Amino acid sequence: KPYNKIVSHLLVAEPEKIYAMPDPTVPDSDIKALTTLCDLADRELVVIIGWAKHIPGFSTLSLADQMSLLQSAWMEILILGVVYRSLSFEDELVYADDYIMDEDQSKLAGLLDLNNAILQLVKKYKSMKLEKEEFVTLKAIALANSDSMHIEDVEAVQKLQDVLHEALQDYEAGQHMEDPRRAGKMLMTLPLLRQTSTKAVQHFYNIKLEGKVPMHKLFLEMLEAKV
Amino acid sequence: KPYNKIVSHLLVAEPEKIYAMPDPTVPDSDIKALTTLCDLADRELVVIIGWAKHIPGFSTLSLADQMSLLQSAWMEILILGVVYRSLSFEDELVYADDYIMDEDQSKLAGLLDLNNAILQLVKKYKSMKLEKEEFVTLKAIALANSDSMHIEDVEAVQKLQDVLHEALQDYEAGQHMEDPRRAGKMLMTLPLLRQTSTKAVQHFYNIKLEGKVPMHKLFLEMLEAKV
Ligand SMILES: CC(C)(c1ccc(O)cc1)c1ccc(O)cc1
Ligand SMILES: CC(C)(c1ccc(O)cc1)c1ccc(O)cc1
Repeated sequence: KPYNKIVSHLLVAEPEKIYAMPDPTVPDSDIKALTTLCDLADRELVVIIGWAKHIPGFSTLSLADQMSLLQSAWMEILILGVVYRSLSFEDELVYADDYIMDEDQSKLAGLLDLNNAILQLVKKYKSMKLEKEEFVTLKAIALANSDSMHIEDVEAVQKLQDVLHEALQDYEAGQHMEDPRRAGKMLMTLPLLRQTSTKAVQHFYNIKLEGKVPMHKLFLEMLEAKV
Repeated sequence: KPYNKIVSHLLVAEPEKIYAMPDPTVPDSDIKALTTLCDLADRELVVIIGWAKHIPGFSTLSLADQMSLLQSAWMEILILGVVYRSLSFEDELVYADDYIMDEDQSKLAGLLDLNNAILQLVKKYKSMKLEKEEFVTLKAIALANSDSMHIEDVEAVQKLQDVLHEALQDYEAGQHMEDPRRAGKMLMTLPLLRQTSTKAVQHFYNIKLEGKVPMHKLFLEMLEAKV
């Protein structure tokens, strides 16, 4: 009852912080903000792919299934990260230590409604006192449970889901005896994450079509996935 | 260990079957199909409002909170119903006993992608052997967990969520000892339901804007909710 090994493992597999590095020579605009954010996402996607390899059983899936899970889950993983980084803040989203968006900035970027939904995720997790252990486990569950239409080995993916769910259940049983239903409460946060991700993918797909915001190869690869 | 009372109660509160009654004098078209479906939804929404009153604690919320939960959850409740009605069928959606859509009909109605996602929900629940007891409990959880941005009494809504989650957990502990993680598996089906609902609301909102498909008052009320 030092806690669950999978949880411990995900904690040490957690990537280091990444800076956004908005270009200080460029005038502030919606284009600058969206460019900065998509550039940051592209770099994060590299680290997310590397991170996934540490999840027990993930690297044993076919390359096609690994890619399918990542192409369905990437936005949820990105959003859960900004959510977690923002828990100790008030009405602000910490995309990076050097890129914190308040309401005015979100409006300027055309992201008021989307960032408000992300702040809704933040609000609920603040009330629940979301722990880092729970965050990393939920990121892994979101990956495994992402509902790609293209899975080859359905049973192996369900097995991965079960392994990660078990880890969450075991963690909560040991760490949160005061609330025997806390694991389920955690799982019940996933629908809002999925809802927000679905809308964010459509939003940025539309930005891609408009062609005014430069996007890098990996971000585009994820955005152009069939979902 | 005759099972959970809330589950038993939801089972007897289950509304009776409703027929679609497509107009046999009208030529088949996309407009006919969509008209028929939205008409059916309108009638179902009446029965769903009545049904919600049977859920322990729901009628004790403010009228505003009851409406907020229903306006966020209605599409999920409707979709979970067609999903459940379709479990014993193959690649067909049983909107009603007299309205069963196959792939060609979905294409004709402009609903291929949406109905395919609903069939994805069906596929997963068939594999899990979803029971009526679990269906009705999930409908109630979807209502309570619908993530409206407009809730007045956040704590009372979280209490309702907990009561219903407890019922699911208790049901599974008694009925499914072979799988100590089945309740969580059930909760993990909710993200796809939310994803599909989010897309369906947008789809039918766009049909509303186009103005070619007649819609009744209650369906419109739900569709025009701020979400
Ligand atoms: C994908 C997006 C550019 C992003 C970038 C980086 C990040 O850490 C999280 C999310 C994003 C999505 C939704 C949103 O409202 C703002 C930004
Ligand atoms: C809301 C909709 C008209 C409906 C009507 C009735 C129903 O039982 C379930 C869903 C609907 C949603 C999504 C969809 O693909 C088809 C029909």
